[PDB]
Amino acid sequence: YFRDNGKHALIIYDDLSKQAVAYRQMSLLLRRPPGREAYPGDVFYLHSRLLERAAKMNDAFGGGSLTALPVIETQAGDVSAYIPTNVISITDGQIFLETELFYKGIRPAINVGLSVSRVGSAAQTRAM
Amino acid sequence: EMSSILEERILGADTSVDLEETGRVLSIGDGIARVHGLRNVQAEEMVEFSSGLKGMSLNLEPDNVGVVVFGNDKLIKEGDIVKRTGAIVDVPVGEELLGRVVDALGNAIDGKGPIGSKTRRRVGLKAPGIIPRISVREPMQTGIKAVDSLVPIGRGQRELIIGDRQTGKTSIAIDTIINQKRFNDGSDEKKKLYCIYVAIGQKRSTVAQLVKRLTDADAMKYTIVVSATASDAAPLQYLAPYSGCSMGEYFRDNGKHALIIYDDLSKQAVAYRQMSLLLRRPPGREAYPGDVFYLHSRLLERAAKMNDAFGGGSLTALPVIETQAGDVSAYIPTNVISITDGQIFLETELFYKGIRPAINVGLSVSRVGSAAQTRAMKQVAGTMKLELAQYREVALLSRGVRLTELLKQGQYSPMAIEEQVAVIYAGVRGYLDKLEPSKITKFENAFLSHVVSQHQALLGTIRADGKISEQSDAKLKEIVTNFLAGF
Amino acid sequence: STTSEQSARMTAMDNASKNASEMIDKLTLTFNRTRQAVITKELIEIISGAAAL
Amino acid sequence: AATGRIVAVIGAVVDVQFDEGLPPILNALEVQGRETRLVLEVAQHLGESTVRTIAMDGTEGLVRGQKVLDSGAPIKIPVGPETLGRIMNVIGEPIDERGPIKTKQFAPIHAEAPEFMEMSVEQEILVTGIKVVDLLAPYAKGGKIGLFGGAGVGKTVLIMELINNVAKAHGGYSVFAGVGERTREGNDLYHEMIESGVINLKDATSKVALVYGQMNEPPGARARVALTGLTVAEYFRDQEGQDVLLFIDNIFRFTQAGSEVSALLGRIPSAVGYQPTLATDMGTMQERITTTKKGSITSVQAIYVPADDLTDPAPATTFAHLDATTVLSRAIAELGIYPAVDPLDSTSRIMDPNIVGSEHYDVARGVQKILQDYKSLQDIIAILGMDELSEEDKLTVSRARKIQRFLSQPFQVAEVFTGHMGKLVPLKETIKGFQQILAGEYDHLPEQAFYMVGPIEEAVAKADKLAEEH
Ligand SMILES: Nc1ncnc2c1ncn2[C@@H]1O[C@H](COP(=O)(O)OP(=O)(O)OP(=O)(O)O)[C@@H](O)[C@H]1O
Ligand SMILES: Nc1ncnc2c1ncn2[C@@H]1O[C@H](COP(=O)(O)OP(=O)(O)O)[C@@H](O)[C@H]1O
Ligand SMILES: [Mg+2]
Ligand SMILES: [Mg+2]
Repeated sequence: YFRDNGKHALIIYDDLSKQAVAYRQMSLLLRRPPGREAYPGDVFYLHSRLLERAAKMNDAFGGGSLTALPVIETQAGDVSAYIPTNVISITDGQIFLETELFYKGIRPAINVGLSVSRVGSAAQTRAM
Repeated sequence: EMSSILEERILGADTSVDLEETGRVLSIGDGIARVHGLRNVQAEEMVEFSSGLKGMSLNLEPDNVGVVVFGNDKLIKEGDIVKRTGAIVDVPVGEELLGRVVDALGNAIDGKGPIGSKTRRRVGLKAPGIIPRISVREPMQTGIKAVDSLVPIGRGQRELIIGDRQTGKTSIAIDTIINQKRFNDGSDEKKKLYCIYVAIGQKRSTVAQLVKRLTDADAMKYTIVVSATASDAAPLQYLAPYSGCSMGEYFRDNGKHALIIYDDLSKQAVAYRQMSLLLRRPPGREAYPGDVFYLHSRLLERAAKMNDAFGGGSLTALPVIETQAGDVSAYIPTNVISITDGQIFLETELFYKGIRPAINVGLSVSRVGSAAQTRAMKQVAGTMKLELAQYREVALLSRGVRLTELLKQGQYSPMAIEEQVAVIYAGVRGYLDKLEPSKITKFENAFLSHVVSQHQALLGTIRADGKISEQSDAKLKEIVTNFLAGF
Repeated sequence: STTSEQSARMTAMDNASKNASEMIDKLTLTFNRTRQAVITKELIEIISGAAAL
Repeated sequence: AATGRIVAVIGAVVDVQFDEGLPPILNALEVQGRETRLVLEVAQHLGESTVRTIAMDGTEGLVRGQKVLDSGAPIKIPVGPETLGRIMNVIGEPIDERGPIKTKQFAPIHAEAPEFMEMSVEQEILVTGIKVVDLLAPYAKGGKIGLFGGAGVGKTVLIMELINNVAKAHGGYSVFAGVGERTREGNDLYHEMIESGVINLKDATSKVALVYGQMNEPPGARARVALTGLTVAEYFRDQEGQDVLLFIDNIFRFTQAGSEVSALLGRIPSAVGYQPTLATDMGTMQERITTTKKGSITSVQAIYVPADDLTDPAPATTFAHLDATTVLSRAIAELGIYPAVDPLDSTSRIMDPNIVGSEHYDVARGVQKILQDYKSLQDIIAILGMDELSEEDKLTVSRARKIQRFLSQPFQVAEVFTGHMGKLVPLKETIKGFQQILAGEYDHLPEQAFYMVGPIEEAVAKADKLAEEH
């Protein structure tokens, strides 16, 4: 709504792992054929068609925008599990957080070697 | 030409109509057609669909027949008529196939017209029993120094060519096919070897270029090529090896000698896994069905060597297997290793290090082996194998480096057994222990040209006798020493 | 002796790092093999469980 | 007797509907109208007076509605001394082209295992002439042995060396059952037993009966041929009291064939993909291969290990049925050590100081201890090098490598591969040589002086030759 009316929005999903779990349960009980870790086939679809609605409209359409910050909870830092795989392949980057860096006093525990922002430097301010 | 149409295509045209037995397609899907009717159809009988397609009656059930479709199920609709043929799935065999490229069902795909075959043979026949066979004795010459010396292959054997992708397995098979030209043109009709190359899951362009390489070397005149490429239906890639094996069993049963290459069997196992999973069958290790071992073993068991009461023919099989990351302890590699009589391990480390053919001599084995070598090759290759084992133990060392560089060979260059024996002799008696290694190949080239341009008599004596006698021993000694003084 | 020990130590640590990376490569191959097998086994469990209904 | 009609054909599984006189389970049925005899064994009763059956041959050319006749008894094979020197298939027909096997009695291939009150306990070491076997895992007269191995590690070469040594030295009507193996190997064994006089084609004094269902056979034949050979051996043991040897190669093919037909019988797959009835099938088959108080069966079985797993349900389930397991290894065979027996994975039930003696037992335990220490050191040996080990550690590694090499042995049936002549080391030579290598009496010899030798005398001779020539 804000995106289509020239305003700017920012939506956080906290988190998408539990939404995928809810969908897995729903579909498994609807007798839909399970795949990896019993997720349905379109569980990728599920997130992509959600994370693709975050866009930056040209000024011919209002000039609004919608920024998405989806959250994902891995297990033992495994980022090629099914749902982390999907959401990493969907988004334009990621901000990795680590427990080991969390306890070394590095807070926010952002692992910079792994954290990515493909459309980052183009958005940054000239001074920064 | 106008009357090449009214030739007999009209007059003799099978325009008959007969009281046929039929069924009606209930449901086509996943390359399986549930067909209603066909009450008297047999298990594993070939039926024909309305679109001219063909299928095999797999599941005879009380109320329907499951038919495996040999082609694209896009051309089948519910309600299509399915006719019986009364013939259990079989393919044309005979010598009229030599020079022809065919698909898994025996149809010509080389545009040279129909195959004039008079005999048909079932694709799912049983391998010969225990009594019809006899031990492997005759050599099957590959023309590759490494294979023919250290990993000999006899006629009636099964020798796996196993290795990663792009390590020279097809090259070994193609050189083995090209090498039989010197025998097929000769006079002795008990040394002629008719080659068959089944191409499964391969790129069709690669098969076309393979047929070109065989035609330039004039090897197509005695070679059948069965092609079930990457875009063909999975049932066709499943059937192709049995079609080729029946075409080779024709020669094996009539006192002739065939060789067959399956390139490769991993893709046939993948096609069979597709068919099995689409049939809802329980998947085992790596999702492969429980009977993938049977799949490959009923096939590689038909490569036998008959005794002189059953014709004395043979059929040698060179199944190819592609491993992932060099893992030989996988499921399908170990299955085929359990079936065959030996391996030829091609390595990626050796292939990348310029050692081509990249045969791992320590891991390549031939369970039959010695029983199917010539005497001269045995004489020199025994010492060569002993010295190579010594060299790999300590990895004398210079002798080993010399020999391993003597084992390199070029593509499309199969050497006669006499010339391999000459080169290995010059290598194994020490006559280049002091020549620095990098010139060896050069020396080898020059040396052999010498021996073939001027000393044809010695090579002819080696060919006639099969062994390198003491007279010929000293003769080759003076030849190589004189050349080395000249070189 | 001080010299002729730093050199021996340097080459020995070179050999150690090379051998450790060789083992890392081979164990990584085995790790990928094992994780593929694990995915297959869990999928076959789920499928065989769904087929019994 | 009863006649029925085929109503479904799926692979090797044929459903037969009877209108009256349903046949009991395990019966044999003859399909009517075929060139060669096709036998179906009843496996289930589906109801509707329908039965499900497993075919002992190919099912191609079968038509729904074809007549089937009931035999009234399970598959019966001819048993007796007239089976010696003959080859028979899963259903008792001669496949050696020498006429019918004119025995006086036929036995059903399905029988009950011997009771608990018939079990025998005696345990006497059986000397095979192989170093690693007789030292680290000795076999027992009348005990089930079992030889585990992956693809192409030395299972058949080892079983043929055992055939040579034991069977030739024997006097008690050996039996060989080829189950799902190469037909080439069966022909080889037939002819090497003809030339050695063990099979007598004339003036019949043979002492080995062969039974063969090989790789080319459908799953039903590969699943019942083991029972056929088992039945021949059971006859020779019970109704003659003889001391039978029974070689089975390969016995994993029995489980594998059961797994191939299990899907078509409509059963939910177990773990891995095998049939739910893996363990009980293996138990009903393996509990009949046993020594009783009536006779003695020494049972050597080759056991394929799929993809070199050893935790695959078939090998894992076979382990509990054997008295002396000999586990071959691919990692050892890639070192060139033959037989590729794993010293730290082969066990025995007579490896007991009160049976083999304190000398033998202590030498074996010490060999295994040193090899285990070497294995545990190997990781840092290959990371840092041996230059960092303790001097005692360098000594343990030296003796361990020497024991590794001395465990290998040239095989009489492997001259084509080893180039050496086959050695048959008796037991005391094995014990003494290994005791000496342990004590440290050869800390000066090069390690390659032990590779592929007979007794330790040959090792010292080879060391002398290496020292003088090089
Ligand atoms: N003996 C050889 N000497 C030199 N080069 C060779 C030799 N054999 C192959 N090559 C080269 O390496 C390439 C490997 O091709 P090849 O088809 O023989 O291997 P492959 O195992 O069949 O791989 P693929 O799975 O793609 O078919 C060849 O195209 C050729 O260029
Ligand atoms: N005792 C041995 N000595 C030397 N080589 C052996 C020995 N046993 C096996 N081999 C080698 O290992 C290969 C596999 O042998 P084999 O037992 O026939 O395979 P499988 O495991 O399928 O039974 C043989 O071809 C042989 O070259
Ligand atoms: Mg290829
Ligand atoms: Mg075997």
